[PDB]
Amino acid sequence: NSVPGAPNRVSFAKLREPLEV
Amino acid sequence: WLSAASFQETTRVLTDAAINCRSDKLNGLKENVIIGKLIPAGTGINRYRNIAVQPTEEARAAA
Amino acid sequence: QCGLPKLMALELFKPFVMKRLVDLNHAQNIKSAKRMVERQRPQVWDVLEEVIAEHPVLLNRAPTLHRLGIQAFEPMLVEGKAIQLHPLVCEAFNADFDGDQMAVHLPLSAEAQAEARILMLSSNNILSPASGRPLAMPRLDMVTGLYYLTTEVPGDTGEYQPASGDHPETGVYSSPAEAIMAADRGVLSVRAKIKVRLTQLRPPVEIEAELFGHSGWQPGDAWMAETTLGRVMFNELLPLGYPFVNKQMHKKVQAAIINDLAERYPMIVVAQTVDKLKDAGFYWATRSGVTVSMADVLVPPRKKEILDHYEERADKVEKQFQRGALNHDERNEALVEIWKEATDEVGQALREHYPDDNPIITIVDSGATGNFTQTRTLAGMKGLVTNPKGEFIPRPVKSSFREGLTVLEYFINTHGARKGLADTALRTADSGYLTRRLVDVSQDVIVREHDCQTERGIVVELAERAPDGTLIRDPYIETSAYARTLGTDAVDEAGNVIVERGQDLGDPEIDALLAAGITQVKVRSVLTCATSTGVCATCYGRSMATGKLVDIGEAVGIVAAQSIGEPGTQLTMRTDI
Amino acid sequence: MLISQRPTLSEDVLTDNRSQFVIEPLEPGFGYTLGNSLRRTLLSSIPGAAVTSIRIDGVLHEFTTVPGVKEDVTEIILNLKSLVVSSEEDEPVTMYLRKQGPGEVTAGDIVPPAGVTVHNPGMHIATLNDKGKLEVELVVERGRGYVPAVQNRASGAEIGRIPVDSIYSPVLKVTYKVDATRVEQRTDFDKLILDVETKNSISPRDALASAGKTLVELFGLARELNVEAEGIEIGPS
Amino acid sequence: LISQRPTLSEDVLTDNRSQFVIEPLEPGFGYTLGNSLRRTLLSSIPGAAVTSIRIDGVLHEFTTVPGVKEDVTEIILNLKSLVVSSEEDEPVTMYLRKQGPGEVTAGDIVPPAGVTVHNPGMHIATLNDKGKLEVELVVERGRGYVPAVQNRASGAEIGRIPVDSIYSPVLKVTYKVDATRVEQRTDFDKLILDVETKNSISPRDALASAGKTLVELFGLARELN
Amino acid sequence: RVQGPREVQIHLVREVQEVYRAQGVSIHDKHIEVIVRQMLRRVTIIDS
Amino acid sequence: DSEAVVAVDAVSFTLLQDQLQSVLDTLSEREAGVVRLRFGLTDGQPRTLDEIGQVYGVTRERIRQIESKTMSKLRHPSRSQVLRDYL
Amino acid sequence: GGYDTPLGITNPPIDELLDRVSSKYALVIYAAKRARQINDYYNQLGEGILEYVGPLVEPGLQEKPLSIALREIHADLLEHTEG
Amino acid sequence: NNPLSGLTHKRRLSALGPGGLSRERAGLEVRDVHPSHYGRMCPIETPEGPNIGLIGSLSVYARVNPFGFIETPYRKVVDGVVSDEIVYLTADEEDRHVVAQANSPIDADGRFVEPRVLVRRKAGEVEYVPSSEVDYMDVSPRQMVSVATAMIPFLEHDDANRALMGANMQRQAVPLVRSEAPLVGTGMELRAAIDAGDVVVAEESGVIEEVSADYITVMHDNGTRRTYRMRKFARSNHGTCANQCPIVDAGDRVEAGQVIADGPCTDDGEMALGKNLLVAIMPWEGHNYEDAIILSNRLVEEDVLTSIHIEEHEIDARDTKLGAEEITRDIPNISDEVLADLDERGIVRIGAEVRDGDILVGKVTPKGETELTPEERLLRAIFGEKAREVRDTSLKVPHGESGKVIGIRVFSREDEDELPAGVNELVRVYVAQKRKISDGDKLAGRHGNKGVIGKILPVEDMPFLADGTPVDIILNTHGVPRRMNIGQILETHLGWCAHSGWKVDAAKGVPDWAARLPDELLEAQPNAIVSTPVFDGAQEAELQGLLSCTLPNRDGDVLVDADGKAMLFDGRSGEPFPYPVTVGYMYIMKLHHLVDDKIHARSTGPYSMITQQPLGGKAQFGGQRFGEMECWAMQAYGAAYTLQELLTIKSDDTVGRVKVYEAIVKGENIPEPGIPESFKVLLKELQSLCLNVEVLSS
Ligand SMILES: [Mg+2]
Ligand SMILES: [Zn+2]
Repeated sequence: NSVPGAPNRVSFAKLREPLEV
Repeated sequence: WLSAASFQETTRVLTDAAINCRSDKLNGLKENVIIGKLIPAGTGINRYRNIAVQPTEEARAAA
Repeated sequence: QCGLPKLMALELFKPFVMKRLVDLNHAQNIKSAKRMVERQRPQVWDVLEEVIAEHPVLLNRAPTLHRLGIQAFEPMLVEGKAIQLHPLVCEAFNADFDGDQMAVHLPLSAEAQAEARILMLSSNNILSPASGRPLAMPRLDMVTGLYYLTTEVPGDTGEYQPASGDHPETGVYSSPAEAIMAADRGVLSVRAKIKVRLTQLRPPVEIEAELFGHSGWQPGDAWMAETTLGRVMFNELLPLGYPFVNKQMHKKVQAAIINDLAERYPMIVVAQTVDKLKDAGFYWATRSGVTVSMADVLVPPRKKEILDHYEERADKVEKQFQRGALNHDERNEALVEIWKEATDEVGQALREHYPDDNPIITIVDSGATGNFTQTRTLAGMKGLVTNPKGEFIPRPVKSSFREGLTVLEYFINTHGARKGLADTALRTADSGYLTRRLVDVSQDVIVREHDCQTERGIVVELAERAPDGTLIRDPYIETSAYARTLGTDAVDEAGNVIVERGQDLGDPEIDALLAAGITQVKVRSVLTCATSTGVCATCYGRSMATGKLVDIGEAVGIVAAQSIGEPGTQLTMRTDI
Repeated sequence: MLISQRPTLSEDVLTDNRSQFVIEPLEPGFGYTLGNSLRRTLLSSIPGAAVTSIRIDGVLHEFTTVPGVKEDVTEIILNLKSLVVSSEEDEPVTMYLRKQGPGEVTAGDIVPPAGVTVHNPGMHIATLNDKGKLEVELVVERGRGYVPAVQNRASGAEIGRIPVDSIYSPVLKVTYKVDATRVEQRTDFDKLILDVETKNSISPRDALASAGKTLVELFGLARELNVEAEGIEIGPS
Repeated sequence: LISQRPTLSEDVLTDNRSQFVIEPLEPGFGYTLGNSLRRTLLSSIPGAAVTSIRIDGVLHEFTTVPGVKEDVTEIILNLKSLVVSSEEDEPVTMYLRKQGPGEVTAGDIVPPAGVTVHNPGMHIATLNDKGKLEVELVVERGRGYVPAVQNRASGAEIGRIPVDSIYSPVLKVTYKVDATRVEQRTDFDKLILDVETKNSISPRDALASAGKTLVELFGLARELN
Repeated sequence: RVQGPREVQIHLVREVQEVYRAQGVSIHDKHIEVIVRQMLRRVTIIDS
Repeated sequence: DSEAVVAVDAVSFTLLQDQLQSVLDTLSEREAGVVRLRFGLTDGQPRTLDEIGQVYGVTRERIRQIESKTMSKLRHPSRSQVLRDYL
Repeated sequence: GGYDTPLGITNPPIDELLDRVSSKYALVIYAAKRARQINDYYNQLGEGILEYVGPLVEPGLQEKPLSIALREIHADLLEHTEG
Repeated sequence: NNPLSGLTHKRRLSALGPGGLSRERAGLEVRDVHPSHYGRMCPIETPEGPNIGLIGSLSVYARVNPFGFIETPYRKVVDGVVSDEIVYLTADEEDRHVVAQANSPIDADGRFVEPRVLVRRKAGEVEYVPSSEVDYMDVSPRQMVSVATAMIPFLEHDDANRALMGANMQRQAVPLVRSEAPLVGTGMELRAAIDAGDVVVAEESGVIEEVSADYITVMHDNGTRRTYRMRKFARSNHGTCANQCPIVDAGDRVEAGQVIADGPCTDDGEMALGKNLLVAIMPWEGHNYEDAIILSNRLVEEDVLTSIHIEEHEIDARDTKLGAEEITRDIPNISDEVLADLDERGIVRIGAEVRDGDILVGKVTPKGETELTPEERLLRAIFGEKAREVRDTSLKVPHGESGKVIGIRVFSREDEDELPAGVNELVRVYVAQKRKISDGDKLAGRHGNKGVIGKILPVEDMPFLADGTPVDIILNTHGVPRRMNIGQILETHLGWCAHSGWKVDAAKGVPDWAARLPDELLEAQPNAIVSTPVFDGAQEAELQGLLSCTLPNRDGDVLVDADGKAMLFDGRSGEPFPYPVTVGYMYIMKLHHLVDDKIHARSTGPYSMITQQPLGGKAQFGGQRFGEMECWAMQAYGAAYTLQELLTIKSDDTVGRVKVYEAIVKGENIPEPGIPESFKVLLKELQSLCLNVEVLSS
């Protein structure tokens, strides 16, 4: 997310991350 | 001296070969390659390089 | 043969193509022919084929580690822009197809043309000049295909089962044609133990002796054989006179067969047999059903229990260190030792668990590629990882690459990975320097005479005597006693001479010496040759590249220097000598 | 349209019945398409006759050996297996052969009923010795392809009649390979190299002609859907 | 011995695909027969496709038409999906014109007599008020896949834009066999060919063309005897 | 200096082959004997 | 190195000289001699009409007539179809 | 003599060729000098005949002089002496 | 070569340079991954050549201190409570404190479920520590890795050498003409693409007013408008296309930060370096032997892998001593045939195709006064042609180029353009070719499984599934295990799952294997995209579960079994393959190592100045280098005459090359060589060094 036109790419990530790139 | 100079430590080889007035014989294998003459190995030796080739008498007469 | 793009062969042969163009009245003169070539009119290709036919070309690959880095082939025009290479010369050239480039050279004079035709043709360099082992061997894929084709699977379809009362054995086949037809139908599998009657394949020595005795001419005889259709089809590729193999074609077995073939048969026959082997190996590797999948890489079941037990011992060591009993260095030694034992146990468990028809196990065991350590890394655990200095991490990784490594384990692995990657780069330059020094120091030694007629000679151990009493063969006999000329005679117990002075000392001679029971022989060598400049031929003995006595003009010094310096890249290091 | 180059078929006789065939030049790909079909058609589409079941007197359940001869039951079975026989009647026929005394028996000693012929009377079958008697029963019928030894479905109809694999196909071994003649001028057209090895019953050329006839009929089955359908036309003969 | 001749049935599934059942075949032969039929169907079925296009405002393929959303390369890529069938061997030309806002589809391009467009709902390019599109296309017969013929070989002008053409109305071919393999040794195969064509020609017609090519090719062995 | 030329030839050949064969690389001894022969050509002058 | 020999134009010039010698020999001795002396073929220095007339014992007007007729003859396609591609 | 029929560059079997000479160096010099003689004969055919003699074996249409020389060697129509 | 190449060339740390260590002085000690590199420099990505270890790249979360140290963010944990405060630490602080592990099992509240957690100590030691002593924790997994390596899916299963190769070879991918997005990847594609600067992004929100192939006008929320100019077919610094296609319609509304136009290697905003291709892992008839790759002809037909390459040519008509060069049609000693494509002013037409050896710009130079040969005089007199006292030096397209001409940019002195002194006219010609895929081209996946294209088979003779769909590429099985990169196998399986679409059947509860699977993942549409992160991604058990449910394509048919293999039919012979073969959708890219840039040949070209040897490299004509090792092999072969030929009458014999060319042309024997001009140069140099060298006959 955090990108208005981001295509919906479903993720396998288990744990959330607090800091963005 | 040519082989040693082309190999390694060319300055030190030349400065002492010149003092000795050393004269090469061009009989090795690197020297012939450097000076563009046939190497003395394989088909470059006199046993094979001086082969005489001519047809046999019977085949000569048959044509 | 070798592939050659027309867009480059035309530029290579431009003078010849211009001469032929002017000769065939396709251009009025050289200027017109040159303009025609530059514009690439559609008849220039027709002329180019004619002018290229029967004109050997040379292929070069940087680095040229040894003698076989230059070979001569007959070119054929092909589309595209890639120089097609025969798969069997990849071993000699040390060339994989990951983007490598090969140089091309063109002889002009008649001397150079015949020189590339005879001395440097690919079908005339099969054995490695260093050790005499073949280099036109079936490589990875061909070995896998032949191994699958000639392996025997018990309890397959259409086996030979002896039955009584109800019906006959229903497993015997009249001829390989009938066997092939039955395999074409859904009756016989390629790898089922059958009993065919062969009439054009030479039976082995023992069967020949039992049936035909002295005159066992394979051309007309008829005999019964218990083998598999795959092995019959494999034996069809070998020359007519060769005995039936009836084995499982491991890479070592194929090496032995090819070495014997090169020793006993003409080189043209050897090359044709090698080509047939390559074709059959590729065809049956396609159908071998060898594939990789995540469900194909089984993990050891008892890995969890083994890891828990070794972790318990490691925690015991950690506690005994925490109570101040042992110092840091010996503690590290203790963890390293226990984790090495853990790696051994896990590897043994994985080897036991893995089947014999697994694709990975077949690839490893057939001698195609890799070693069991890579399979252990694949399934099991990677094991110990080295430090940048060269030591070992006290904490070893526990997960294989199939299970996925954690961040810390990956970071630990990167140390050894990058260290080895840089070590290779340094080692290549060091080996090149060593080869360059050796070639010069040995550029003097060339064969000049045929026999120095000396009486000196070195002594070779040649299967020293065992204390219990027998002739135990010395393992290093193919690199220290083979391909040499016996300086003196070989006699024992004041009997008759087994091998007289001046013999090639081949495998039959070595076997006869062992049967007679003699241990030490004085053999002639270049260390004692009494020639003025260069060594003689008898002192040097048989040349490994040819298999016969060395010639009277060979650059044996440069050959030896290249042989020593080529494998310098694979010499690893041990973590005060 | 036009193939722009008519392929042709040429023969090359090696032995009395072993001729290799060359078909060239075919437009790319079609080499395999026609070659595999031709091989399979040769193997299992030509009518032929072969032995199906045999019976020897004095053998009921002891399948080890038979007295009076040297080569055993397995050897004699695989000897009858490679016996070329022709027939003109679809119904199964029965062969007779009988000899007395020691000596060597060949195919010529067989007595074929009117309607079957033997194409190799001088083939070695067995070796009689010690005033022995040989009385072998044979069942010969015509078929196609390769049929294994049919099991004795009938329980008490024939106790002594044992079955044997049947090689119906007149041809035995057929192999093929393709090449890439003239890649440059005419875009790597393909050439086929068939290798046919049959019995002495029929010539390899006759076998190829029969296979071609049945294959063109098989593909004309599909051709008879839209007669005026445009396709690639080779042209004249 | 089987003296029964095989037969070919038909099984329509949709307009542009169907199943063909051939029964009975010799054991172990249905696979090879279906493979040969599929290989011929997928490679040597005659059709018709666009050879070259010419746009008034452009001079090569790496430019942009003023107003349209896509570029000339994207227009070419879209046009490579067209399905057209011709009636004469000579190269005919067809025109496409559109002005002002709107979307240009494959139904808007007017074909001459003989040729036709089978997918009018195929999208070509998007237009706005300022844009204007005017292109001309050349339809040619043939077979297989031929790459773009170079402008130097022909005598065409600068505006001519050669386009890759794929004369192949067949789309996807598969098969499956049903080996009976009963204990009575009177076994046979049962081929089930599956043919799908891209609405240009019927699968029946494609199979007929393949059969004609195969009979003509296989008659070579028979003719010389 | 202590065992003559034959023993040093043997020792050099054995050591080089020991290192080369550790990685399973087989090289015939004569290829190293050539280099050893080139090594042991000259002699020193202890008395003019 | 632009001063080196092209290694193709050299053999082209050699064969051009050979063809020129042939096309000259297709004419007669008088014409070949006068044209060679005029254009300096056998020698580096090209002789003039006065020199040719002095050598051959005729006048420069006769030399000019011969030169003109030879130049007209050499422009025929039978003599220029081989020399056309050499320029 | 049990090999398949050779093709391409190795039309005359090299191993059968080597029975006529001592070593492959002698063989290659033999073939090279014979090919030189053949080429000189080809380039010296228009004018009067010199002691050079053309191919003894029947030559192919487009056949290299080196190949012709090798077939001459294999057919045993030449004799040579070393130095 | 692509936005990834640009982005990774930025953020690049090079240890070599002025004031830095050189390669010759670079010992093995510095080319190591010190334990202080975790989170500050990627241990994977680095050049694999002689510069191994001297060049690195910043990590994704790394930051630079004002002094020049490299910081790394961390979440400080207090009495076992993992806080959300982020504190940046350098190497000294990290060594001072105790850091946790990124994938530490937090209790979804701040505490650790297990007291014993993984820990990095001061000396880089890795231990198990009670949770009370831990005072720092990584922000997120994949922190230690760089961008290019973070773009590799299933990285944790790959080795390190092959991960290095894949990371280094992801930056050489060429931009294709379609550039579809990858099926299976990581979360570092969208961010990497939009942060690379090669994608137009609306700075202020609004509604799209006008959209076309050249420009976009975004109508802002408040009155003002703004127009963005796309870059249609702009030449990159390495000869690759740089198209920029809009991805919005005439009525859409865009928020400030949305991707408004694609780039060279982008799809719908995220990154796309290649295409998705059906994959087989069987060795096929030796054509895919030893890292050889087989391709279906469908890629050639539909231009799946087809790149556009733009080359430029520069020629300057400059002042000269004897006059001034001019650009004009009138070229000396030329025909009217080659002038057909030239316009009136001399340059070629826009859109006029060119071939190797054509005329691009017609430039003539004052030749001057030069003496002509008598034969030339005779020919000129015969044909009536004049002297033509100027020389022809026209811009000819070099050997081995083709393609159309896009645009011509011509400068002049008369129109007041900033030109270098002495140059009166400059003109640039841009030539572009649509290169197809062909044998010899280099292909590679994302796990460093490279390989050239061995043979492009037709569509019919390729293995196909039960439904008739033929595979597109055919790898080799032997290359997978010994390279330790089963990450490609996992990617293949996940790609097949993504392409087919799956549905976890939770009729009786959610299955145990999918217990930790996130929501909206139990079922997916066909051709759906997934995103497995670098060090926290799809597990093997989850992959098995997904492969279990592989909802059928069109009929009732599951073409891929549970193991991940399939029943392929041989399209050449016809019989089915006797054993199942793995299939799936791997993501492969076309590398910038094309055949057309590598193939070279030379018969006789230019020669060097001091020595008379031929030049080198493809830029000039140049010849291959016959090195010392090749000479050693030539000698060892017992060979003399070939060595003499290659060393005398092919490289240096000035009076020998012309003679051998003449002999070859005329059909005569090759003449005997002479001594080398290089040896003569060496003799002269020795004589110049006050060393009397005399060559003696007897
Ligand atoms: Mg390589
Ligand atoms: Zn000696």
